[PDB]
Amino acid sequence: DIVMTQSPDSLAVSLGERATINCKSSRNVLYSSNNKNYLAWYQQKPGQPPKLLIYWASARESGVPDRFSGSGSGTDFTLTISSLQAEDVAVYYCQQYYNTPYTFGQGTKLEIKRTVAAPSVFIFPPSDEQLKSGTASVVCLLNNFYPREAKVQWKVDNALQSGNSQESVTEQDSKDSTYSLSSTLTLSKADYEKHKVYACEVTHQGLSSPVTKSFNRGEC
Amino acid sequence: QVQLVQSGAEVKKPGASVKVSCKASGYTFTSFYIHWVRQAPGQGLEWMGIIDPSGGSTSYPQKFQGRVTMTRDTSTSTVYMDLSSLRSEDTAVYYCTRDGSAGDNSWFDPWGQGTLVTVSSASTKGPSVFPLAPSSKSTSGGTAALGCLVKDYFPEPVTVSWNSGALTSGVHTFPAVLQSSGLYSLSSVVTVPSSSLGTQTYICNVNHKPSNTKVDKRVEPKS
Amino acid sequence: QPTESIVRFPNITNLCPFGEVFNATRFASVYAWNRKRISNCVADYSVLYNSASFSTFKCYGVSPTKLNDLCFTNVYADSFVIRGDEVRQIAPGQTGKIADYNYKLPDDFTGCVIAWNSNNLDSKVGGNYNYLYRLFRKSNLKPFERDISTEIYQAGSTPCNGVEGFNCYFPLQSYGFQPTNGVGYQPYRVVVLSFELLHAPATVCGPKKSTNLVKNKCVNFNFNGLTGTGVLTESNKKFLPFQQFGRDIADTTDAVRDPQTLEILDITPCS
Ligand SMILES: *[C@@H]1O[C@H](CO)[C@@H](O[C@@H]2O[C@H](CO)[C@@H](O)[C@H](O)[C@H]2NC(C)=O)[C@H](O)[C@H]1NC(C)=O
Repeated sequence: DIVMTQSPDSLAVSLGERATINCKSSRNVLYSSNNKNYLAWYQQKPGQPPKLLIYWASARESGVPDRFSGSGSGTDFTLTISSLQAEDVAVYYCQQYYNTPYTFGQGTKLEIKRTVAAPSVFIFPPSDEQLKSGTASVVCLLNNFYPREAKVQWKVDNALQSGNSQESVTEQDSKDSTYSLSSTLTLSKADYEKHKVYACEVTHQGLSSPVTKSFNRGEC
Repeated sequence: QVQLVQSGAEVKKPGASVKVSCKASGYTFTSFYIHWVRQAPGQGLEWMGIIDPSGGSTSYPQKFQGRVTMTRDTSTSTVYMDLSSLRSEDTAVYYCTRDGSAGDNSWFDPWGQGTLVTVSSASTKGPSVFPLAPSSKSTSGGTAALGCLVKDYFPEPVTVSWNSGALTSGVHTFPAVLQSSGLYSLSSVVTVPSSSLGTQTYICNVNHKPSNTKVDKRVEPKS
Repeated sequence: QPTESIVRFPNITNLCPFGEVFNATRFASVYAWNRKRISNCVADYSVLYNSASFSTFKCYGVSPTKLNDLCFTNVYADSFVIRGDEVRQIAPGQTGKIADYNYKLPDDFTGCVIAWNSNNLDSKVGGNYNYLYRLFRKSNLKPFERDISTEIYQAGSTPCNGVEGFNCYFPLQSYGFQPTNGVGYQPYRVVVLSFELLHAPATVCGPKKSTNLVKNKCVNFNFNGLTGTGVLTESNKKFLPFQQFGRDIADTTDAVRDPQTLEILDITPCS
């Protein structure tokens, strides 16, 4: 089979700038007697089947605007999007059709560049009704930050915890191009009564110091 | 015209079989090939077979040689993807595509809608909804946040809304996550002005169609 | 000089149900002969050839032995009752009452014909009329057609309007089985196996397994019934998804597609 490697894995581009994604191969995929490469560039949005975007590596189907191009020969190829708008955020794949493997690519997500912003942190003590179920969940939420990279560290009685927390991240918003993050910590009723203080710590580029939203049982 | 449509989603225990139909319409059914591809959740695309009408091969890669069986039908113009010996790593979405323009060509132009297949040992049950009490001393500015949390549901079509569509601005619903017991959890939050904390009512409602369960609850300030 | 030998056959271990067509009970008549299609299986013809209960086992295109070294795309099986004196009639290039009128074997039929006596199982006292043969037909039959229509005949210029009588006879009549007659009138079971080969992946093959493949050596190879000697190396050429083997000019096999992997290998004559 042919192993197709596509780089860079992810990129962020502002509005109205260039953007290039490169898709390499493992064996020379041209063909004498015809001189025709053998490649295809696709595009997938969430909750949508991939739709063909470029074929023959130098032609486009009907309906695709002129902002999308395609050039290259031999082993390495390129896309070179011309102008970036708000509706061009998707995942791109490259596929070859000269061998039985039908190998594709890896996927290169696109984002929109913007100025750095600071997050907002909010903690939620567990509800009284939840105590009857024997499970305690604590959630501290991060809102309206950029970039995605943010470090969340849970502390109970000034002790580090691991292996009992889950994280979830929302898709980039279409209004202000920002994110929200959720960090849920779960534990049993048995170990709730022998601890005193719980908190979560946030590390981010836009914050000079880790913001401490301390919480203690009994609202003391 | 020139379109393919498939069946609905399926959830089954390991060891069972799966049948998927790809009904075609618009073109001459016996002049083009047809391939099947699959997509794991969060991974890249794959390739798992090929078949042509008017009789022909059903070729597979090495890892799908003795497992998948791809039949053919005429008049009704349907294809099948009998799959056997399910495992836990098969939960995916399946697409059926055709070749187009003959020759040696792929051009997977008219993809189908794809069907979702889940393989698990859990059992269907209804979700549980709880509120998240705010902080009465949190006055960072003119805005605060509330939320309601859903727990222990399977399978995972779940629609959550706030105040029966009254509240739309400032809502956030996060994707579901997997637990150790094979049951999903999810949470929803809403940011509202803090000055009107004790003015209007707030209710979050959840619908789960598999279990045909509708649950309304109302998050309210704490003491 | 070659050093080793390599063979490669598909990853399949499903025994072919050859007993269903042979060991069943209710078999159709001659002019309504049944047809069964066989594919995607492995079969052993040695036990079929060595049966010792086979009155006539005659066949063409392949030798009775060595048949476990060939692969085909499809198999077709037919079965019918034929009276004892007319077993010879099921053969290429024969003119007769039943072959020309009910079922004619094509001249280029590359396959096998089996016939054996079953008088102890189908002969009935007083007359077995269950099995019937078409006696009266208007036109000759091209190879491999089935006629079911039983419309009345008009053998003269005066139409009978569907009433039997003068110049109008029923094409269908009973055999009249009786175990008290001679050898010639006795019945015989007849089964025809047909074979075909096209440019498509093989489905039904013979016994014996495969071995690991080697490269960069002069080796004797057998891929799906294709034998050769040479050096196997890696090449690059366009191969359509279904085409199996490609050849260079002057009818020399240059590249072969390896089963179980869909890899493409190049053959170079070792010198
Ligand atoms: C041929 O088919 C067999 C049956 O599925 C494949 O499985 C191998 O045989 C047994 C399982 O029955 C194990 O001991 C081997 O480990 C199996 N192989 C693997 C990779 O698990 C066998 O692999 C097939 N031969 C091939 C693919 O070359």
